[PDB]
Amino acid sequence: RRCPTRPEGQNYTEGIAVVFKENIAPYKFKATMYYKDVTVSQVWFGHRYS
Amino acid sequence: QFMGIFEDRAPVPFEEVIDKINAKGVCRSTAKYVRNNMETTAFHRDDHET
Repeated sequence: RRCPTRPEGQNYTEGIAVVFKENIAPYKFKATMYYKDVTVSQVWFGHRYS
Repeated sequence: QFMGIFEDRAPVPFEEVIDKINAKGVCRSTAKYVRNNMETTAFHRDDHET
């Protein structure tokens, strides 16, 4: 019989790759906060205590 | 009408933890604690210590 031969063989192309995934990490940056804590306290001064 | 409700959390002094709560099962009715760099005393029901 005429039996088959080896397959054609995959034609493989060498190369370099970079694989990118979806970015879920937040964009981070250094900020600076200027503010003023205003604390006003009302005290009742008793005879012995406050 | 309410014109203000100052709600605060004061700690329990050690002499009140070991002598009163763990031993006798009772707690003092007055809170003497340092807050905003001042030692304030709060009496329950505006009455004497109990």
